[PDB]
Amino acid sequence: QKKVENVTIIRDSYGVPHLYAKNKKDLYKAYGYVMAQDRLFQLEMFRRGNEGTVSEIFGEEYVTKDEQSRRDGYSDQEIQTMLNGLDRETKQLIEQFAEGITAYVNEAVKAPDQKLSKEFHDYGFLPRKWKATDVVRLYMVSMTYFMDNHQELKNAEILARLERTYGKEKAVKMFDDLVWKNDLEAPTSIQPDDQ
Amino acid sequence: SNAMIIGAKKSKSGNALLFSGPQVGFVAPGFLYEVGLHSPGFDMEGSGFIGYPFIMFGANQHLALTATAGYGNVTDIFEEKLNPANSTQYFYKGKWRNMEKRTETFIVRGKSKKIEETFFHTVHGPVISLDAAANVAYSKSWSFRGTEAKSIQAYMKANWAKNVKEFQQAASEFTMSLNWYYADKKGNIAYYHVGKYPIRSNQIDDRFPTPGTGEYEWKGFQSFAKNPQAINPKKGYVVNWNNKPSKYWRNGEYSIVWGKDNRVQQFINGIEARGKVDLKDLNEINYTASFAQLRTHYFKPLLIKTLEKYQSENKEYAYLVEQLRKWNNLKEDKNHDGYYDAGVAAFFDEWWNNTHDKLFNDSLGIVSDLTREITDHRMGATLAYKVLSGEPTNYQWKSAAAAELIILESTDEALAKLHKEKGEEADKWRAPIKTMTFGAKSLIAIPHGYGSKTEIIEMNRGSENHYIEMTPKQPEGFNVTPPGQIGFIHKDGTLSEHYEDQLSLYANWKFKPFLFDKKDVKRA
Ligand SMILES: [Ca+2]
Ligand SMILES: [Ca+2]
Repeated sequence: QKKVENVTIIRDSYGVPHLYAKNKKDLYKAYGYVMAQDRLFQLEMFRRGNEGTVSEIFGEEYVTKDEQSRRDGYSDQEIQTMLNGLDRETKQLIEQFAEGITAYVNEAVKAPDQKLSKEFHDYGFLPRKWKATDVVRLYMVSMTYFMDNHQELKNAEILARLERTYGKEKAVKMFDDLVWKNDLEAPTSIQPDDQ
Repeated sequence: SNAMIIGAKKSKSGNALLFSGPQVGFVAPGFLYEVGLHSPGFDMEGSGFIGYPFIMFGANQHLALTATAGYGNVTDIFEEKLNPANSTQYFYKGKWRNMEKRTETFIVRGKSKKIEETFFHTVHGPVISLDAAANVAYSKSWSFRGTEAKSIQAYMKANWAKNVKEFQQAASEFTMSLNWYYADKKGNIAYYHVGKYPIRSNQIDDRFPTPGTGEYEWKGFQSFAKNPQAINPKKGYVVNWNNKPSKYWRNGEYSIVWGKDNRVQQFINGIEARGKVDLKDLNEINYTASFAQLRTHYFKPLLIKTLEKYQSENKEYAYLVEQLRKWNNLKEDKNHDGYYDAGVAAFFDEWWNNTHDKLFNDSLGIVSDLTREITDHRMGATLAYKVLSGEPTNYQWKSAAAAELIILESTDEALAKLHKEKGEEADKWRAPIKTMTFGAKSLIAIPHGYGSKTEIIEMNRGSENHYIEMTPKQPEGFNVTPPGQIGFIHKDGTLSEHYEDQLSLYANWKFKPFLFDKKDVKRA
């Protein structure tokens, strides 16, 4: 147990932090702080993934990846506009979370040999401070992966390649078996009467 | 990712149950971050993806929650008609429009080099691909474009929710495609396929790109009331392994994940084989799913049926039938000897690979760079099943006679290779286990740490698991969040004691207690 500012942090025998705060503003700052204590290099690299700046650290192997991330991503100002559309309190809590990450960054650069993890030392760079927009970047880098695909383009290519070899009527039938409109026998999580 | 929620009537204790199993790969530091959050009127324990200011897998004082990827149709590609005289102009609503152009600078570590690229947008979204030969550019529209922060807010509201009404309100605000699952201390369960789903033109085939000229635009987003959802479904539970929400829900170009042969069958089989269930039962179902050879459900009966027709003349076929019938359909290593326990599983794997090749190589071989990922998909092989079982298909791939010849030739070839390399007894065929490590690079495709070299058996399993019972007093249960809580490595190489101290739990199907009451937290 330790009181970081006015939040009590109990680390259990697996190292999991349990945070006891008097209000949400303090809670969410502590949440960002403990996550940075535990995972700062990972947080830094996930942010660089979304910003398209991985190649600054890992070189030309990541240039095309950085280009994709920038092509499909958002500017800081666009993200700030998103944050400004949230409920006041919610935006403020995301800001507190970023302030907690930044609090650990500030502590770590004062004692880098003890508090900056080995990857920063070995790759020869330092963590930067965080803003609320960077927290949104951490959400986008991972969640968007599960939503984003170009299968429509693959489907168009399948049909075109089948048509030019087999003709249109056969290609259409084959495609309908490959990518169906609706398989009425596919197992479902609910029944229509449950809706 | 998999999930289950069990209502009061299907649970042995009469308390609602929840099981989480998000599949986000295996890395060190881990993709998840576990935490306990406690402020006035808000008490919550569980994990979320790294960097998220909210819990996704866990429970607050009132409710437990989890999620699986929805696979719903939230991305459309628009085929822009380009001006033959100016490739930065596209035709939209009667007029040539200019693309928005953006120059971006990338600093690259060698000294450092600076390289510039230009990116374009249309009214539909970023330009992702060119077909210059066709005077086309392809742009990408996300239904959630610009609403990612509203999705964060919705998840935070789900954390703060106390009942179905408040959780459903949060669900209605989430804009990206997920399944959400809920269980509460009053015994309720609920399921929501969340996301903002566009109202599309009825003039287009939604498996292919949409013309971008303006006649086929989205017309807003459907009401959340039209998203698939259920509170306390009559069956008394919900299971999911990224499968279809409900019978008439469609997902356009990505229907390949929602076919008659679907991996969620492992969870359905397990729940339907039992009466009332407890968390131990849910763990047994997770174990089965994690080690199942998924093609067995529909394809092992087909194989046996064919071999049985010819077992009088072929003694090898009679032996295979006996071994296949006694096999429990798993690739498991219960005695921890480094070999899968059932030798016939090695035969079955090679039989399947041969059968899939023979079914499609002569027709789809030329497009297999695009179609193999469909016809041999990790969630199921529906088309192959329909062809081999003689069920209706649009194209006549193979007659029943031709399908049976494939099954037999694939058997003969697989058995001949095993006889040549291993011997005639199935115990000699047992394959060495496949292992996995928690490495340095996640699904975001960039390195985030140094990984771990500790090998464990590969499992088709969540990257964490929670098992939660919503008792009257509080959420109770158990969980595991490998590899460990803390990713820090000291400058000198010293590893945190919590870098990989949950790997043994994970590998050995053991768990740590779910902590909620502060008196328990203090002694944990
Ligand atoms: Ca689409
Ligand atoms: Ca074994």
